Amino acid sequence: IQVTQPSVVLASSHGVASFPCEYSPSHNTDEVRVTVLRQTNDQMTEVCATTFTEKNTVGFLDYPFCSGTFNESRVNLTIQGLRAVDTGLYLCKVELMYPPPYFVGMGNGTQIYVID
Ligand code: NA
Repeated sequence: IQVTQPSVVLASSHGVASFPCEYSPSHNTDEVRVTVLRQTNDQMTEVCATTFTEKNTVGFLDYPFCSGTFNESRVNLTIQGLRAVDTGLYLCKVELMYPPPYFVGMGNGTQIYVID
């Protein structure tokens, strides 16, 4: 599977950034685990993760600072609570959890600029 996302996003004055993560090939019947990772000058750290299905389309309910809805071939992500120090590259990881066989893909990352 191939994962794509926009190259850059400017966060709002309220520290909110939204962007889509798309994967392919896709079917409406897929079950997918989506993780958002952050990269700065070093390792990629996990920000939030959720699992979506055909029926379970509203994700990240257990993270106050991530939201996401699953619509066909893409997840529409929103990250909140951002501060200037949070400027960095935000990568989508998409795992196809059902049906088998398993696949995992990484997006190229969306650079999020946050100005205080
Ligand atoms: Na949330």
